[PDB]
Amino acid sequence: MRDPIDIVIDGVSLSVPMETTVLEAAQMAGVEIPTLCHHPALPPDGNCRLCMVEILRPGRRGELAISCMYPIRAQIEVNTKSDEVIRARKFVLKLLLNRAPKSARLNALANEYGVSVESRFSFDPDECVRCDRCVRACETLGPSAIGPAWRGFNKRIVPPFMEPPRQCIGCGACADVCPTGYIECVDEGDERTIWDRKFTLIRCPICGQTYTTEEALKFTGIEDPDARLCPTCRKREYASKFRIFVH
Amino acid sequence: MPLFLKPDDLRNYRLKLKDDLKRASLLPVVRVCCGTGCVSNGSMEVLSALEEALKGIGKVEPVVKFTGCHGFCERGPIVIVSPGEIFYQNVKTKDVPEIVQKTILDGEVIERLLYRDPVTKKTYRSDHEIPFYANQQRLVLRRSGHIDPTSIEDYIATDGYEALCLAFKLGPDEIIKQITDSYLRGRGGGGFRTGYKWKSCREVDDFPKYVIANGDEGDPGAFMDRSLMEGDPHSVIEGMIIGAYAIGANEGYIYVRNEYPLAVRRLQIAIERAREYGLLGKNILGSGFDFDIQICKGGGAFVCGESSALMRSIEGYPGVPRVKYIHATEQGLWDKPTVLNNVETWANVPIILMNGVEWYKSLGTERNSGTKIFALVGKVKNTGLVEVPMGVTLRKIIYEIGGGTLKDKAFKAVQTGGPSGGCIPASLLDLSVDFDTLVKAGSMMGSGGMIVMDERSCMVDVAKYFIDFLVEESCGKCTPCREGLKVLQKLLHDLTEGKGSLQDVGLLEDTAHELGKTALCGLGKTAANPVLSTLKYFHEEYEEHVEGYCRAGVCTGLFAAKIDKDSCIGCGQCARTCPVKAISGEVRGPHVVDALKCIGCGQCMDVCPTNSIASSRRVKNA
Amino acid sequence: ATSDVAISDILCRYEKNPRFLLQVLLDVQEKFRYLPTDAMRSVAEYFEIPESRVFAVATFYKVLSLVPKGEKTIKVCQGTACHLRGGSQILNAISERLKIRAGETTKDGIFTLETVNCLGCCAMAPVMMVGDKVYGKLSVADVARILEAEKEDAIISKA
Amino acid sequence: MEKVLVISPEKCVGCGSCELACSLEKEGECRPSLARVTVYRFEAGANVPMTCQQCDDAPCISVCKAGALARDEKNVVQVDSSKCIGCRMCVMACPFGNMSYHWEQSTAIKCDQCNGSPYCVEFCPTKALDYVPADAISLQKKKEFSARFAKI
Ligand SMILES: NC(=O)C1=CN([C@@H]2O[C@H](COP(=O)(O)OP(=O)(O)OC[C@H]3O[C@@H](n4cnc5c(N)ncnc54)[C@H](O)[C@@H]3O)[C@@H](O)[C@H]2O)C=CC1
Ligand SMILES: Cc1cc2nc3c(=O)[nH]c(=O)nc-3n(C[C@H](O)[C@H](O)[C@H](O)COP(=O)(O)O)c2cc1C
Ligand code: SF4
Ligand code: SF4
Ligand code: SF4
Ligand code: SF4
Ligand code: SF4
Ligand code: SF4
Ligand code: SF4
Ligand code: SF4
Ligand code: SF4
Ligand code: FES
Ligand code: FES
Ligand code: FES
Ligand SMILES: [Zn+2]
Repeated sequence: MRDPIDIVIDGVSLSVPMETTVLEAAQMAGVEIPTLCHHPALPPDGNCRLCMVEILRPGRRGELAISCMYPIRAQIEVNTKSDEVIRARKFVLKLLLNRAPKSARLNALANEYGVSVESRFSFDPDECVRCDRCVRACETLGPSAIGPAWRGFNKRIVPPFMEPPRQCIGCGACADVCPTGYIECVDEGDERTIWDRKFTLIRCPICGQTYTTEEALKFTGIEDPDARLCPTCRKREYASKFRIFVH
Repeated sequence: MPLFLKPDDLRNYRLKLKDDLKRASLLPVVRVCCGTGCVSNGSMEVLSALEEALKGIGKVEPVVKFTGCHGFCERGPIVIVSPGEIFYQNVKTKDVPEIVQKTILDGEVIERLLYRDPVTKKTYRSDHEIPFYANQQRLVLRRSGHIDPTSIEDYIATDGYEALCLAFKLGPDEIIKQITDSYLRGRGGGGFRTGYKWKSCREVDDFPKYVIANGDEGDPGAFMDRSLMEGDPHSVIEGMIIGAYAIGANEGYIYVRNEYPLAVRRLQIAIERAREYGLLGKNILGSGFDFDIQICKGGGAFVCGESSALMRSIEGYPGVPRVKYIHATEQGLWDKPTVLNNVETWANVPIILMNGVEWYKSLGTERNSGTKIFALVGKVKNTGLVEVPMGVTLRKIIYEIGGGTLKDKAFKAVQTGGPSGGCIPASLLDLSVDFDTLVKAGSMMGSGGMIVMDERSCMVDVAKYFIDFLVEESCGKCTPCREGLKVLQKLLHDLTEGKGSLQDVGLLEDTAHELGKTALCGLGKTAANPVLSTLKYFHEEYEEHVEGYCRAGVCTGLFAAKIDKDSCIGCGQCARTCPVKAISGEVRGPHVVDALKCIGCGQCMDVCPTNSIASSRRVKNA
Repeated sequence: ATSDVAISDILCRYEKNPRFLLQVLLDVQEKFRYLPTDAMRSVAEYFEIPESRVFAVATFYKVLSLVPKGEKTIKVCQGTACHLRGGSQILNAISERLKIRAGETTKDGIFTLETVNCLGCCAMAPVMMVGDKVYGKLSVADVARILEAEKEDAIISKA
Repeated sequence: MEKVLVISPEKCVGCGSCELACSLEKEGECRPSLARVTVYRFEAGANVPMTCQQCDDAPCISVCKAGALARDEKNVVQVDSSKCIGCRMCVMACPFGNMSYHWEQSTAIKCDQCNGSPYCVEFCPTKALDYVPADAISLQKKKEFSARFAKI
């Protein structure tokens, strides 16, 4: 444990520990900073460049840094509502919104920051902001099925070799971790289609309900036949084993 | 193979090599430039022809060998005959028997094969008297063009690996102390002090440690690092051994491109020669310091030159830069301490430890010592490798060394640093070319390639070209570089097609400024420098392109040619060039172009010998 | 059958170290002129690395292609010097003569038009490389001779 | 653990107030399906409540790879809802079905003892759910049964 450092965010003094990001300091100090790519469960990447803040150092001018990753090791003053910060956020928001105009998250952010879609600067709007959230979620889960497959403006998150992924599991965490809702995970009856691959779902024998696929349960290595029961059915079946004695 | 167990063995073998060189001084050695620029110009054929021709001459045939880049790439195939130490230019297969019979055998120097100054009309027998060469201080490239890069005997006989023997006596602390006191700043464009990097890698106790040589040359139009790695890889190997013994590293990597087969093959050959001789491997020179060099060869990618991307590319990942607040000297390759310097930075280390710190600091300006290699290309009369001390004015490099612009068109700008740098107009030609001064002007020393623009180079089109290159070379990780580059490309494609406006120029400057301060790695942050430099120094061209006129005659359809009726010689090459035949002139006399009939494409303007045709504003009235 | 033997030879040359992924992919590119799905799957299995990482490495570099190139690859330099000398006109001339675009193979499967950042021959600019032969100081007219000569020689050389 | 949740199914009357209290505390509304305790009513009036008992060797923790499941200082398995990516592996791994998934909030949900103030215990009318120190987990039931011999 190192000595905590005292820093000032928008005129608010606070002692934060060593090796703590600016975003964490703002979160514990009640300050709100917009983020798109950062996920607290995934190894940070700093892609979207939307959580820009001004870092003012003793004798040094304010510079833009990403709050989601910039650590607090010295005495600095952070400004989140500066004109330069607002201009940078407007620029990044314009780019992201032109990339994904139908997104609710980006439209909400634009309404917050007064940004409108431009028809001249909308090249290939495909509802993907390349935040890499899905790739990192897949990597942390254990199956590294999906991954980026190009560089530049043509960058895309695809299954390997542009075919139904051979290492996908069907959990659907990549679709859950997606700001723009570009990934779709549709379930019809006992079928789950994600990344244009069909996964068979599991139905509990006394309920007909579904919460996971066969591939996911095989991946987790849970050989208990109760794992195929839905949580309510499994809970009821276990609770039936308790012979309550009314006398 | 001689395995030098002790430094005394290396010194004695070098003594024997020098002794043989003294006895071989009379031998007519012929060396052929086999660098990339001259191999592409057809010098391998001359090498083979000379090898065949020298066969059957006396009891001992004259020696023939190949070298690296000699420096004057505009001269094409260069063969240097040692019998008279004669510089030969534009050597073809037809000239091989004549060169042999007259120069090597008869001693007759071929007058027509010597270099002629186009300015003063003087023939130069040797290379040292060439004005292009006379105004240079070739220190890092001293062996290039004079040794066989694959022969470690040539390197050893030229005081090679002796600075390693000195370093083994100095000790790791003294080597780093001498490096910092030499003010050696990184030659990879960043300009960071090499001594601080080595010291901050020695301070951290996490082991193992690595040294890397960034042989990637991502800058388009730049080849000095590749020409160094091809002229003499041993000056890089020795640097990687000194910098490893100083910091304690036991493994070394040279990161190059698979697109450089000559550099890769010569570096691998040099390594294979070193391991045979004991300079690489185990117990080097009886010092108990084991060090071995490998060669990671990647594909062609501009971003892979970036340190954080280079580490990932070496590790076996796509070369995508990553945001890190801990320097590579603490968590670099596989999160181990790692010193990454480009091949020219490593090549200066043997010079520093061989010629001394005080001598090294005597070159250049204050805080910017030593020399720098420039890949002077573009519209210059003289193209090739230029090595000059720091503080040399740009006017020297472009006029005294470069000779001026092609033909006689007026100098307009000089792009320094490539896509990560900015253009400098003709007004600022007295600036020193050291690290700080070019930064002050808004440009950047960068890689080292200097691109010269003349009146036939539109600065709007130059900025559009750089933006297109950075669009196609972006890694796409972060929003600014991925998308704002596309926005800048759209704005610049509007301006070059006549579909622009002043608000477009204002949005262009704003977008460039916001892209600079918001990108992730160095590609995006400096991607706005060409646009900002062209806007700052050449805003009149942007306004004219807004109005629909291109004064340089590059953007098609935005101009109408005007044939001079005084300086036109009536050659008619423009008339035979016009796709629409919109040129009507007197036979063997002045020509006239119809403004309405002409569309504007620039085909005629580049072929006029008198340069009497230039752009004129279109007549939008009718 | 023989294709798998070639893949096995290339894989057995290098160690089971994932840092050799790109070099193995370059050897496969030189063996097959492109990157197949089967060979890349064998490369992914050999290094015990996920397929998506191999695909990202394969498609990150413009040298590696997912569809076969022609017998001879035409590399037209797009460096700063060549562009300043008129490399855009050379690229447009080759594109229009072959009725293709940059990074696109012709219908006959002989020519693969490619653009290279630099070749080190900026003195002789604009410069073009067909196969391993470098042509420089070339205008639009010189393109017509070079392309058809190289095609008629390519069909002879292969058969 | 300082204190533990103790279930006595013999005392349960099946009113379901535990589910309503848990849902009111957690989701802000009376929604028994999102309660962390479920009461199951069988034949002959045999109602038994079931909730997470904070297993000392928890399969749910052993199966999670996002790091969203961890034991706090009070020996309670806690879900970090910000770290949950929705793989639902903890849902399969729990052998009793005490781990559910809140699809609207996109997080795994399990009993957390309300960080020391259980509402189900507070609003249970029959003490079928109780909050006792761990060092006396079964003393009360044992004393209640032993009192049947003292009345003799
Ligand atoms: N072909 C070429 O040589 C090209 C070079 N460049 C140049 O690259 C430069 C950008 O370099 P970057 O690595 O992005 O940044 P930088 O200039 O801040 O750092 C340069 C080098 O210094 C090292 N370094 C910096 N501070 C250090 C410290 N305190 N301790 C240890 N090592 C330290 C970095 O790790 C890196 O190896 C630009 O100036 C640009 O002109 C860009 C394009 C092409
Ligand atoms: C996009 C980009 C491309 C780069 N390309 C190269 C390169 O080709 N060669 C090089 O030596 N440095 C290149 N660099 C600079 C490296 O980040 C780093 O400074 C270099 O590997 C070591 O520089 P040094 O020799 O000054 O220590 C590049 C940087 C960026 C951001
Ligand atoms: S698919 Fe969704 S999560 Fe993945 S990169 Fe695109 S926007 Fe981000
Ligand atoms: S559903 Fe498939 S691709 Fe998505 S995170 Fe799960 S395993 Fe990965
Ligand atoms: S600035 Fe460009 S090259 Fe650098 S990380 Fe961002 S997208 Fe990639
Ligand atoms: S090319 Fe020049 S000199 Fe020749 S006819 Fe045309 S304008 Fe006159
Ligand atoms: S610009 Fe083009 S159309 Fe006009 S005169 Fe010259 S060659 Fe002819
Ligand atoms: S509140 Fe108590 S008595 Fe009522 S159902 Fe829940 S556990 Fe049973
Ligand atoms: S959720 Fe299930 S497995 Fe995990 S501690 Fe609770 S009862 Fe045990
Ligand atoms: S659903 Fe959430 S808490 Fe459960 S295992 Fe997955 S990430 Fe962990
Ligand atoms: S202790 Fe709290 S979270 Fe657990 S079941 Fe009771 S009310 Fe719900
Ligand atoms: S949230 Fe920090 S850069 Fe995206
Ligand atoms: S390549 Fe031969 S002089 Fe430069
Ligand atoms: S610019 Fe074309 S070879 Fe270098
Ligand atoms: Zn069920």
